[PDB]
Amino acid sequence: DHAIYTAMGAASQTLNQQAVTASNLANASTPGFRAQLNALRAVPVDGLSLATRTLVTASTPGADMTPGQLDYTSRPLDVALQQDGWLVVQAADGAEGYTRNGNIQVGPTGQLTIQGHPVIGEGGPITVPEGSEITIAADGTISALNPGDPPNTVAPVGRLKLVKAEGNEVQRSDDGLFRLTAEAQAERGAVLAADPSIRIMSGVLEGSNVKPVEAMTDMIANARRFEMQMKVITSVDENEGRANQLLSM
Amino acid sequence: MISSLWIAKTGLDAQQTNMDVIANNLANVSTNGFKRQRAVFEDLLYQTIRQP
Amino acid sequence: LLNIFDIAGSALAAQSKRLNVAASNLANADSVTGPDGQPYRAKQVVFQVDAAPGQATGGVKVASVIESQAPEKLVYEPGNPLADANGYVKMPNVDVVGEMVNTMSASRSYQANIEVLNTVKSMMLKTLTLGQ
Amino acid sequence: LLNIFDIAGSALAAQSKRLNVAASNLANADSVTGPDGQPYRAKQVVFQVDAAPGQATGGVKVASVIESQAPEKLVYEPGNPLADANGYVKMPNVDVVGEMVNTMSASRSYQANIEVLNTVKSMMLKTLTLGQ
Repeated sequence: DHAIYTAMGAASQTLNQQAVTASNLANASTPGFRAQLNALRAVPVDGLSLATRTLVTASTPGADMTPGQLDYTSRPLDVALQQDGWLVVQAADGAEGYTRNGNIQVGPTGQLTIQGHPVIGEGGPITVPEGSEITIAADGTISALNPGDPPNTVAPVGRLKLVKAEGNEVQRSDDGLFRLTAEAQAERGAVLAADPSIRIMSGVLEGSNVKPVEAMTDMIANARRFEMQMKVITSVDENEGRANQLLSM
Repeated sequence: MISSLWIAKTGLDAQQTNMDVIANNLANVSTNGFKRQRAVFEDLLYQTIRQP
Repeated sequence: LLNIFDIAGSALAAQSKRLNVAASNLANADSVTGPDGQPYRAKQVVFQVDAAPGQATGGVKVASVIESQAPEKLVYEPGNPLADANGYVKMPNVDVVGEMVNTMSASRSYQANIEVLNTVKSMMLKTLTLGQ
Repeated sequence: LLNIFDIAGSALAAQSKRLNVAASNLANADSVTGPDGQPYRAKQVVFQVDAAPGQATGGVKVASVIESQAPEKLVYEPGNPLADANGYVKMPNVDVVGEMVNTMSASRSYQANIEVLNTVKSMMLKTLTLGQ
């Protein structure tokens, strides 16, 4: 009788996994988006005798840290990070989240902000001179020329701090901004060092790394799994009903 | 509406808006001083269900 | 009321209330707002064993229909009212598969209890003719 | 428990446990990991003829749910943890068509035993009115 619930579990969890892929898939063409891979966990129901039931909860181990793909936008202050690298950005609540979204913008007040909640590098939120004409170098140095001043006045004005942290030591944090797993903090501390070995390529954006083939195969498999569970549910229900005739007479 | 339908709806909406931006750019060739528009999207919030 | 009649009737009433809650959730999925303006909060019933004084068994009670504090899945429509800063409608968290299965299981439990009642009614009526 | 009732009820329980194992298998196909982190090994039940003393027949017992020791088909994903040297995930060995037919066959056996019970119960009740 309770087998029905196991089946329901799978079905319910299948939809959840679908949901993940949907959000995983709709975010194609979102700059720097790191696709969230999904998995299914068996959950045994260990009990008094004859351990037969296992449930099928859904889970998301992390994000696919395969670097997205580049788009040469020729915009002087769009940034592409190398593999396993992150830009540090102050979060809304106040903390150093990490992103691969390189669409840096300058406000009217000379404040460097990947979409608001601005960027952090070598100090606080990096602030440039008002008359920007900004350029960003290969290792992060940010130089500014006021547009109507001789081009031999391009003195640097900041350093865009970069971070190396990859895969299993970084987790998503209910924003687009990643953080450390709270286990890679009895490690490299709550704040990280610049790692002067991460390169920057200007004039290029990075798009999402959502593999469409894994999405399509995942969706096919999810639909089939759901409808197999539906057949099991039908069988269990109709068995129970066509069994309840025992108590009569 | 289960969550999957609405999320895919939003994805299709963003694709439509991107196509609108592209068509606006691309029809406005031979428009003096026209600056091309690049549409940039963003993920919505993540709703955690079971903490790791 | 008899004893076993009370037990089975309690089961029947509890299962009917469980089915009512399941139907309300199943029909109010995709319900933007309530009367005052508030997410439709999905409902569940609390089952407790009845017959509190004595024998620790007998009947089922459906005290205190409760409300599930599951994270209330959000959607983005910042033209709708009801949307906070970072416009987010609240859009109930009803699991449709869960409520369909709840409806089917409630119907089956209902049948088992009805058919218990028929059997017991037969046993009593045949007990009246004890001897004579 | 009356003897033939014991036989058919044991059959009901055994078929139900077989169906529950089959449902778990069918649901946990494509399950990367267990709780501690190990493959989900597909499960099977073992049927034995019950009533060890006497008549060498009568009833079915489903003691010792076992683990099907097939070689646990592998996939290559050397970015996932849980992947060994020569990165390979363990990926349950569940044959879905076999499990679907198992569910169908278990349901049919359940039908048969339920309806055997009904026949026998009617026979006993009509035996009670022997003479009077």
